[PDB]
Amino acid sequence: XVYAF
Amino acid sequence: GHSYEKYNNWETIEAWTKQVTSENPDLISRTAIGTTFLGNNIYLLKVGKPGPNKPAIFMDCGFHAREWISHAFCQWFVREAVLTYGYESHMTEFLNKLDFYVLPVLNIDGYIYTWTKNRMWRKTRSTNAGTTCIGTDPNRNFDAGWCTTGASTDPCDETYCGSAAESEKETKALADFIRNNLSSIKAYLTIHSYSQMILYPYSYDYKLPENNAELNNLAKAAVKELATLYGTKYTYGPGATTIYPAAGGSDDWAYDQGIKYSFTFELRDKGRYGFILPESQIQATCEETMLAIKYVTNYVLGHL
Ligand SMILES: [Zn+2]
Repeated sequence: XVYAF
Repeated sequence: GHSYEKYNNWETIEAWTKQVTSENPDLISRTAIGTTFLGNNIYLLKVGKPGPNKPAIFMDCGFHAREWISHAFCQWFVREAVLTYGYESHMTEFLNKLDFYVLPVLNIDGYIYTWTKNRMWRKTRSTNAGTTCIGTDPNRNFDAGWCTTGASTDPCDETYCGSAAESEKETKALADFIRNNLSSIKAYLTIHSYSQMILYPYSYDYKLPENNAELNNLAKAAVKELATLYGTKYTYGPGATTIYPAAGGSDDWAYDQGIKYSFTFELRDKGRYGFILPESQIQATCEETMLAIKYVTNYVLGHL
């Protein structure tokens, strides 16, 4: 959920 | 009031944990495993027909505050357990033979914050020495290749790994509970969004787990069952090569403790709505997710 992966 | 078809705030979820336990004392008991930085109770629901010396499957949701469909699913799973027990044979067998430890919201402080201030908050809400920047990424805070890759040493980043492994009360509480129940917990399942994936170790390094073949076939089977409902397509594999390197994750840590079946689930969608998944999709998302969860549970059950 890391932006933007 | 509470709805399984809507996103509920913390006050509502907390009251829910008490109510659903109270309504189903035969199937559910509640404790807390610790408190958060802001003193909220990290509830844990033990779902199952009580019995001596039962194996367990552990599931948490809400590591990351903004991933609301995560929190929703743990709530959905518990409703389904109590609804279908005695009426659907697999769930009846499941609750009869093992316990589910369901931790509906790990990162309560952050979750409250997405409701009150910042919908895109991810981290905890703990303070940091030397800066005004707030919070640690709880999924970079576990003692597994801690802060070596895929994380930041900067408190102002959303992948901040913390001042030390288990520096966060919430992650320490979760780690403490799993060690204190290691001999009964047979599977660890942590629910996130989004990306539609079922991942397993490792994330902190490119190395593969010794039962790599086993975990890949199980996730593969699980992804297949999940699709049977609506054709939703999930990918799968080792965290590091499947989505990206990320040290300090709870799934890797749990596995290195000896829990052989460890998975991170990234739910819907694939970016159209991202973290702000419309409430109309809650039901279908949870239903298909139930199938993957139940398939893994069955598998664990026949491999004790
Ligand atoms: Zn996440």
